[PDB]
Parts: sequence; structure tokens; C-alpha cells
Amino acid sequence: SSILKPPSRRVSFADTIKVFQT
Amino acid sequence: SLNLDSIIGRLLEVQGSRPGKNVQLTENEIRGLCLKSREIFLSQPILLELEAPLKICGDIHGQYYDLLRLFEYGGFPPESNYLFLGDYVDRGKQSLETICLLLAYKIKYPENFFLLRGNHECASINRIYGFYDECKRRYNIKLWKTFTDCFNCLPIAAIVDEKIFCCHGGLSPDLQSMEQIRRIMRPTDVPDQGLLCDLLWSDPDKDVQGWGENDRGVSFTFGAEVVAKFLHKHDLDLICRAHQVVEDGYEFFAKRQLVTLFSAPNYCGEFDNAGAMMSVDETLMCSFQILKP
Ligand SMILES: [Mn+2]
Ligand SMILES: [Mn+2]
Repeated sequence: SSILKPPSRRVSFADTIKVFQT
Repeated sequence: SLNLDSIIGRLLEVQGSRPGKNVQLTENEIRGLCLKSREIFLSQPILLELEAPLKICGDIHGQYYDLLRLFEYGGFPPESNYLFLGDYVDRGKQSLETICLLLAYKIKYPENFFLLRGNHECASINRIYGFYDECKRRYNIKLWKTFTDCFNCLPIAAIVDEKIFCCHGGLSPDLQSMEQIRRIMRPTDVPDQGLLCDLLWSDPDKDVQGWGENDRGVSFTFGAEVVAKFLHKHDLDLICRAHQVVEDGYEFFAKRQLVTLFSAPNYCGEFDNAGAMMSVDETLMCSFQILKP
């Protein structure tokens, strides 16, 4: 499914972050 | 022509191998990637309008195996939509493998994979900091000029759901309207000053009210009040940029109005930083995934 727009909501931040070890 | 699946296959073939294993594509296969992606870049707007969900990533700088880890932890395309904020080459030992895979995905999924232009996607810069050396060593000078012709057609910025503004560097004193960006014609070099320059070079600064001189010797620095005024004027919530290495891979600025993303852990092998990746869902909730070194 495309997400490119042809030429109300607000931004929030999840309090939990995932940490990968490598 | 251009066997995309074969190219991608040979690029993904080196997962789990001893870190340093190269992928030597043919001159023609690489040249094909540059020319085809160049079309798609020019076909799409210079100011991308994107929708959630998607994953945003910062600098890679030729750290190819760290890029594969991002895709491994975040999900190989098209399982996840991606937006990269530039600086794919230089300083790393495998810039060629890095940029080739990115372009290969750009051609394979042009509606679900996007690449922004960093300040290192410029001939004047990557000639010195390693990319040109890599081309000269493993191929030839003419392949490098081909990459240059492709990098000059990269989109400069992106807006996600009319709320998140994305660019490599940051803001510009000359950025009044969004049309000022759309009006820029491609192909284009990166000037030593102006709107296009600042968008790829500028940095946020705590100890600055308004605009200040930049340590890099190029463009400017900008303060928290500038970010606040900018976001309010264009009805935006967040500025998502890269360009600067940060300890935790992500770093907030001006009370979470701006975020810096950096996706290359152990930058140059001289830092001990981590790489981060921001996921944005349909509800515009942003979450971070960290890559510890
Ligand atoms: Mn940069
Ligand atoms: Mn960089």
C-alpha cells in the first residue's frame, strides 16, 4: 500500500523504547 | 534489463558473515541502479508528502552491516515503510554496498521507500571523505560521476501527515514558504550558501537565540525559539533531522519539538554512540528503536 500523497491528528511519543544489543 | 532481484539477492547474501565481506556488483548493474533511480527521484516531488506508518533513519555513512541490522530489527521492505535522511556514504568502509542496496529498494518499492539528500550526497564533499576513493579502488572515476548525477536529483525534504517536517540538516533563515523548496529545480549541486545549503547543513544549538555562526564553517545554527516559531507558522508538531551524532542515537531539542536521529553506532569506530530508528504509526505516535554497539 502506497504512502505518497499526490502533489486533525497530533504527534505523541511512546514512553517505551526498544533496545537491541549487537 | 536490470535484474533487480539478483542484485538485491547478492546484496543480502552477506548477512551473518564475518563483518567486512564485500559485494562486488558489476559496473553495469550499479550504473543501471543509478539511472533508473534517477528517473524515480525526478518523477517524485522534491518535497515529499508522506503518510504513516513508516520508519525514519539517520546517517549511515557506509556502515553497511549496521544498515542490514536496521532492516533486520525494523523489518525488511516492504514489511515496513522507510525514510532515510541522508549521509549514506563517506567515512564507512562499504559505502558502495550501502547506497546500492538503498537505491535497489528505491526502485523495487518506489511508493514505500524514500531517500533524502544529505550534505555528503554532494561531489564537493564525498570526493574527500572516502566515497570517491572507494569508487576509484573498486571500480573507476566515471562510476563516481554517475553517482554524482544521481545524487543531484535526490529530494531535499519531506512532510509526514502534515505534522512532521523532515530534512537532513535543519532550518534556514530563507525558508519562509514551503513553495521555496518546491521551486528548486533538479538536477542541482549543493551551493555553499542559501536555502538548499542550510537545509542540509544547519544545526540546532542550546546557547543560541535566533541564528548564530556554525562551527562547521558552513550555514548557521538555530535556537529553540526559531523551532517554536517555525512549527507554529506551518502548523507542525515535530522536526525530524539528522546530521549530528548523538549518544543515544536519538536526542530531543526545544522540549521535544525537534529530534535528532543518527543510525550509525560506533561512528568512525572512534565514538561509542548508539544508532536509533524512529517508528511513526497511523496515530502519529513515535517510538524509538535503539542499536547498541
Ligand atoms: Mn550530515
Ligand atoms: Mn553525517
